[PDB]
Parts: sequence; structure tokens; C-alpha cells
Amino acid sequence: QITSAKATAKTVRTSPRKARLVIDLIRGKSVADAISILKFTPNKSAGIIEKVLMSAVANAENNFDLDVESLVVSEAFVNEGPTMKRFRPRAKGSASPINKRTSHITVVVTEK
Amino acid sequence: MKRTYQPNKRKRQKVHGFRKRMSTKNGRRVLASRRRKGRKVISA
Amino acid sequence: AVPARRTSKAKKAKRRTHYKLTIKGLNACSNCGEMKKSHHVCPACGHYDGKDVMSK
Amino acid sequence: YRKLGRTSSQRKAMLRDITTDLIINERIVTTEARAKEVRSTVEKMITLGKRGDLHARRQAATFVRNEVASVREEDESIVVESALQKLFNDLGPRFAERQGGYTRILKTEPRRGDAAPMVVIEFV
RNA sequence: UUAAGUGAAUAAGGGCGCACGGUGGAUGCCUUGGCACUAGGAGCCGAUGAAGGACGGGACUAACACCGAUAUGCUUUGGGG
RNA sequence: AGUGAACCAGUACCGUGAGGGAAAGGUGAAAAGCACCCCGGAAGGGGAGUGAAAUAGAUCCUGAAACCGUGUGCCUACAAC
RNA sequence: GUAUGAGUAGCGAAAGACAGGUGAGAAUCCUGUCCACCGUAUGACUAAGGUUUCCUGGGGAAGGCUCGUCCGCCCAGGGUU
Ligand SMILES: [Zn+2]
Repeated sequence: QITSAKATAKTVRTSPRKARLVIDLIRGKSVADAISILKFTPNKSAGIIEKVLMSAVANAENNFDLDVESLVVSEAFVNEGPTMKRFRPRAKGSASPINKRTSHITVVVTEK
Repeated sequence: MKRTYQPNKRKRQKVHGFRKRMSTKNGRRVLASRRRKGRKVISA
Repeated sequence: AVPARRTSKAKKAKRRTHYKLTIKGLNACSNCGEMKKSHHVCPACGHYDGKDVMSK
Repeated sequence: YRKLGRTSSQRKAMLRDITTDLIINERIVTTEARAKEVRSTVEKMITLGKRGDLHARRQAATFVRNEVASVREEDESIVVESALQKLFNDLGPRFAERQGGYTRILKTEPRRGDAAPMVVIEFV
């Protein structure tokens, strides 16, 4: 019997550097602790990781596992997605580029 | 700070339009060189 | 002033070691158990200091 | 005494507005710096409402906003109370026998667009 | 016990090796389009209104192809099933 | 690469104008192109199914390097490389 | 195609506050109350110029230097006598 479940979000419109500050606060924790830690951080990406973590938990409960009380956050990371390209007009007739970045976010939960 | 392009409807037709290009011998050189390239607009 | 040399991966990451986040004092509510910030109202049940506050 | 991001006359306007609210509503949500400055101003109004006389009334009327109503009242008419009339008929007699300290602040949560720490300031 | 001596382990972060991912579109294989020629035809259209266009025609019709108020087509002679 | 143009190209775009002028091919043998359920406002994901193969799921053959991460065997806080 | 500088400069003259609505979600949308700004103009009408931006009902992937339930944005219908 498999004892593990993942979820992932793809091309979310946040930057991958800032999402990594939040996700290092949550790695290796029990699922009980991670939710309250995410509820009290006011950073934009804190509530997106909350949804990915909750999908991992629902998958565990319904598709395979049981025992929401035993679960632990075992793996977590943030990768890069494709970037949009824009230009902002500058002084004296020239222009400079601007990157609109994206993230893939994946969380994994094991029974222990 | 007045720029160079000030739009006007009559002037654009009177300086660049089909009949002005048709009335000279060099205007028709222009129209033939545009038809030979495949332009969807040959005269303003 | 302009950077005379690009900065490598090790020096960038050595700069970035004091660039983190903290999650300071979190306790358990006295009324309903769930975690909450100390000296704040409990957002789950609206109780602070053993009484009801976000109600009428 | 806390400049609050404003010039000298805009700070005064803003305080005069936030203390006339809370006289009319008795419970309000605001940020944490404004709430402290306002606890000071509102209790200074209540100890004039407890004094009672004409000189105290005209002293308060330099600070309480005017064309605002505060009505839960009808015997048979449209009879309006004036938010200075409430200060002198209702809130002073309420805190007759209490010494200072007519308000209290509780902390809730940071605003979504800001991360500004918010706060509830109420009376009793 | 007191003195003199010798002294490991513990990483806030970093390096090297390895394993797995992400981004990005090189490489291989492929062709719907091109390039250089050969043999044969044809080498002008137009006031009986041209070359090129504008605007229209469909049960629903923005666009391309076709067609012209007889408008996504009409008659006639042959082929085909 | 081969025509500027293998794809709705003398187009989009640039200029008052004459004129200048691009980028952009590939799921599978067959759409069989994911019914039903679960988390979620949705996007996205996990099962279950199609299929020889889905890490072939439409940003779809192969999938190199720069660059960004996660895990670990060994080293590192008296040292001028 | 992707780094470094770096989560750094900047976010383009100016007064808001609170209550209540809507909503998955509100400093930024709606309704109210008080406050503040222009007033030979920051008010009303018109010729150029633009060319559907005008009205009603929905939407939230991109545009909007933040946000967005909103819009001179997107989808469907309609308006000029
Ligand atoms: Zn509680």
C-alpha cells in the first residue's frame, strides 16, 4: 500500500523567489502545524500554498490513505514557469523590458 | 511644444490621393511600382 | 557607479543568508484550542481573555 | 504626539472625524496608531460632557462635528438628536461614577491590501 | 582533589561529487514549399470598355476561395456511375 | 536552409510620403481528445478510464547547454587563494 | 534564450474618514453622512481630429505602474429619423 500523496499548481502568477521564503517555513512540519503557520503569514503567496497543501490532504484522505493525524509534510519546492515579456517606456524615447514571472508549486504528504 | 504631424482630411487627399497620382506622369510610375509589389493600398 | 565584475553564485547566496521570514509567538486559545497570536483576539471563535468579543 | 502622515490641519480634521464616529457608533475598526491618539481625544470629550455647564458645552462644540445625527428615538415625531446632544444627555450620565478610562482597545488582524494592523476601540 | 600539558565532536551559511526535477528549444528523422534546368505549347489584352480594384451574393457568415441583382450560380453537348 | 513569404506575406508593424518589412512547420495508426468522483470561485491537480506508450494531454515527436531548485557521501568559522 | 546589478531605483503635482451593502475574496466597487479642492475654470456649448470609444445585460486570462467583484478592457444584443 502506497502511503504518500502530492498536489501541484502550475503557472501561478507569483514570483518564484518570494514563494520560497514562505515554503521554507513549512517543510518537515506536521500537517497540523503547517496550516496555522500559513494562516498567520501575510505574504501574498502564503494563501496559495495553503490551497496546494489542502489538496494534498484531500487526496490522501479520499483516493488512498487515512489518518489525517499522522501526516507530515515531507517534500516541498517551487520551480519556475514561463515568463511574459513587456516593455515600459522610459525617458528620452527609449524603453526597457519587464518580466512577468510564474511558479509551479508542489507539496507532498506522507503518513509518516 | 507643437509637433510635426497635425492631421487634416482634405490635405491628405489633395496631396497624396488617387487623382493627384493620376494627373502626373511620375505619379503613374509610383502607382505601377506599387501594383508590381503587391500592396493592398496603392494610394492614400 | 557600475558593477565592475558580475557576482557569482556563492557570493549571491552568501549575501542572501539574512533574508528570511519568521513566524513569531503562536499559542493555543484557552476557549477553543486552535492556534492564535498572543495578545490578539482569536479569529476562529472571537474570544479574548475568556469572554466573547466579536458578538452582540 | 504622533504626526500621522498628515500636515497640521489634516491631522486635526481626521481626529475630529474619527471621534465623532464612536460617539455616534460606540464601536469602530481602525489602524493602531489612530486608535491610540483617538483614545486620548475621546476621553477628553467625555470629561466635558460630565462637567455639564454652558462653558463646557461651547468648549466641546469646537471639536465635535455638527451636521451629523445620532437617532434611535421617536415618541411621535421626527425628533433628532445631534451627537453633541448625545454627549451631554447620554454618555456623561453613563460614566458619572467612573473615573478615567472610558474606552478599551482590542487587536485583530492585518488588512489585506496593506498589512496594516487593525484594531477595535469601544466604550465600556 | 590541586597543578602543568595535550585536545575531538557540534554549520548561521558555503564548496566538490552524485541522483531527480523545472525552464529553453539545440540535435536526429520528416515534408506540405522552394532553386537550377530540359522537351513541347503559347508569345499579347483593350471604346463590342482592359490590367487592377471597391462593394455585394450563403439557413446561421468575421475571414479566405468562388460567383455578379440570373450573384456559393443558369443552358447546351460529351465523359463518369 | 530553400523564395522576403512551406503557416490567410508584401501581411502585422514603421513613415506625411516616396518607401522599408518580419516572426511563426511536427499529438496519435485511428480523436479513441480523459464519461464519473474528490480538493478548489476558477486555474490547476489526484484517482478512474482510452491507448502498444500519456513523463504521447494539445505550451502535445526527440528534448542538448546556459540558468533556477530539492535530497545527500566527504570538507569548511586564526584565514591573503 | 537566459543570468548579474536585486527583491534594489521607480510606482508620473493634490484630502479623506467611518457605517452599512455585494461577494470565494474589499484601503481601491456600490449607497450614505460629514469633511476638503476648482469656479474668466477643473463649469456649459461647439469647429477640427478620432472613428463605435455611446446605451443595456453578463465576465475577470491578458491591458490598468498596487488591488479589483470595477473599467475608455473582453463577450452578446442594441442605438444616429
Ligand atoms: Zn478560540
